[PDB]
Amino acid sequence: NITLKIIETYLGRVPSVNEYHMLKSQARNIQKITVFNKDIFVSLVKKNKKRFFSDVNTSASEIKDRILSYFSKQTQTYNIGKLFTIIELQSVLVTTYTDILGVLTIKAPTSMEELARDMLNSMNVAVIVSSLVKNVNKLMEEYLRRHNKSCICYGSYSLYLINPNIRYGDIDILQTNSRTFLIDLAFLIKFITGNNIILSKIPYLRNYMVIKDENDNHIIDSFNIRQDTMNVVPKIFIDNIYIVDPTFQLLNMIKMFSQIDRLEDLSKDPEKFNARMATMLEYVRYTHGIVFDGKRNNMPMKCIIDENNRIVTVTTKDYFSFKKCLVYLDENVLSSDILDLNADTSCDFESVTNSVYLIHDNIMYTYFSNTILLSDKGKVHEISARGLCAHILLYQMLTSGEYKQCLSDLLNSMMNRDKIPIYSHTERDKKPGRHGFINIEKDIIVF
Amino acid sequence: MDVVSLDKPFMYFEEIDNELDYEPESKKLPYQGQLKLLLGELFFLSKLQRHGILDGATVVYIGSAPGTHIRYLRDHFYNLGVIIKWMLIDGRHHDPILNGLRDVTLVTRFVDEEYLRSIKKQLHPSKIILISDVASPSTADLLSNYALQNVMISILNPVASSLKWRCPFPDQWIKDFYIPHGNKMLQPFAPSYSAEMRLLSIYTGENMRLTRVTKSDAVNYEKKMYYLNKIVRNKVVVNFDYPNQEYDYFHMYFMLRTVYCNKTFPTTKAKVLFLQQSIFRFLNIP
Repeated sequence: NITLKIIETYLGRVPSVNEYHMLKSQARNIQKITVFNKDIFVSLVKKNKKRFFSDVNTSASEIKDRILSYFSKQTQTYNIGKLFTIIELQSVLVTTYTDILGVLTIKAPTSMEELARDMLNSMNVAVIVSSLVKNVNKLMEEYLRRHNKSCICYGSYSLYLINPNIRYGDIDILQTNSRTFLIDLAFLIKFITGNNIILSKIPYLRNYMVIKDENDNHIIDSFNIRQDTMNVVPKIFIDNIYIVDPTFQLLNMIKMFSQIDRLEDLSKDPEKFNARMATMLEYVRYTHGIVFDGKRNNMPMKCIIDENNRIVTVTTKDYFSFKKCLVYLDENVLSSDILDLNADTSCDFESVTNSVYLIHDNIMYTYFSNTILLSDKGKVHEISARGLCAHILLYQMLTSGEYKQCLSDLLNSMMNRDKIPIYSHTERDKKPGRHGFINIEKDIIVF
Repeated sequence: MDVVSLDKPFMYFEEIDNELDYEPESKKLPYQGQLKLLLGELFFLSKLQRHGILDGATVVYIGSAPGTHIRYLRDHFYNLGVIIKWMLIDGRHHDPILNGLRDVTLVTRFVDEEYLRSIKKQLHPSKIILISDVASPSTADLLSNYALQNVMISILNPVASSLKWRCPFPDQWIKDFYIPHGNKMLQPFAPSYSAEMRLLSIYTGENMRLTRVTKSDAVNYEKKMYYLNKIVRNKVVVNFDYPNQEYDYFHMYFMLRTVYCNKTFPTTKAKVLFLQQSIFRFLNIP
């Protein structure tokens, strides 16, 4: 009885033979959906709207209808696959919204621009969007203070909280519940801006997801990360928010300059990175007590590419317990070999490092993910050797190991350098997969 | 008495360092077969999770019925936020606790070269993870099953596979064959004298690196495995601080220590105790 009644009420008709056989196992969730107080929900949506999208050309009735209209579309849906979608997405709203966006009701919680310019110029060594974003960013500002444990910021905004003379548009975050937050956000927007929003998952990116408007205009990105990772990610408390330690972000930047696309964007407008770089260098200088002074003293730990096997060997004995590091340029290959070594313990940090790290019979095994620049025939360009050190250093910090001497030396080695032309670069490995998505008005989910 | 102390349990066939001559003379747990499958696939999928390959993947399981345990795998990764699309193909029907889920597609069809091509054109360009537990056994049956598994891989071109791997007995040899290169994962809670293992592979991009299996290899298999099942598996691992020191739980411990959890635990032993209980409570194994 209970099953049939529940389903009969939700669908607004006697469950058909097939509909009852399928939905029968959803009865529980379906109940929560039916019982859910829409009236309260409609209010929170309005309060959220007035506070973060006050300027959104709308008047209550419109919103109220959209919402009620949605929690009832099951009623006019006869395709079973569409039905599962509606019940899945209704469930995310019935079970999470209040805690994620609802809570947002009563809001509660330098001079080295010089040195930066130098390092940047020496690196600029080579041959050369929704209106809803202000609103979403103001919301994320409050969101980050109310969700210190599940959400944490990195990038421009983060550095902007340390030095206001930093522009910023996209507020970048890592979360333990990306899928949910974004679905809730997608819905909130959809309900306020009557016309559809689409979120999609990008392959070749680790646990990434974006919400775009009706016209493909990026609204906001996010990376899902598991508690394990969130816990070991080097963070700092600033303005009731968690920020990825600037020190760690500095290392990522070094790693990224190895990517051709980065250097290319650099030559477009060098001054961009100056302000960011400058801020991060100051933080390290002041916080860790690092001094700058042509302290190149054995920098590029020394890298050598194995052209045919797409493996770069990094001598690391003058810094770490392990003698060398084998940096693979093909993830699948690295994974296959680690499996050949019967190593079921590799340290993984998902999006943060974009690779696993393994230390076997005293050797480190890892993958890079960025292009590898070359000075000449078979020679790693200092920008990549330097980029390779940063990658390895990320691991040290994530494991609270030794990481100051070389971080200092690495940074100094970037000083008073001569632009060195790029002879060539390796191509990053192809990362296959489907571009999945969630089309709410079409009741479709494909991954 | 017959107890023992080891650094680690035997995880893969190549680690078994001894052999005994098989004896034509030689399980005691309910749903043990389900626990066996559960652990090995949880271990498999988990490894793939760890190396970034599971995310956003479509998992194709052929010969999945009844597959009760899969509901546990699905719920496990679902709650971890790992995006996965499950596709189960079997000539027979699966457990109904798998129906009524958007992320899992149940197919009741006997697969053949023809059908495989079709679902690949359908799935593409999705990244495919293959799990084969197909069957019919006689050596002739096994060879046909293995030949079929090789067509699957070549058709679906999965990024990784877990295949049922049991070498034909030397005394029942027919001819030599080829299987995908990979690690041969041993299975805890497998029948008392089963020599069945799980061939784990992570592919590159060209060949599926086929290696030949001979009657001589079939003999080593039988020996090593008889030694494991007969000697090793029947021991109590005295240096294993756990409610159950049976070797099988020791082997299970090292598989579960690699599994991921949203819930935080002080020690690894607390995590394992949690997972085992969850697993047994689910499989309804006291």
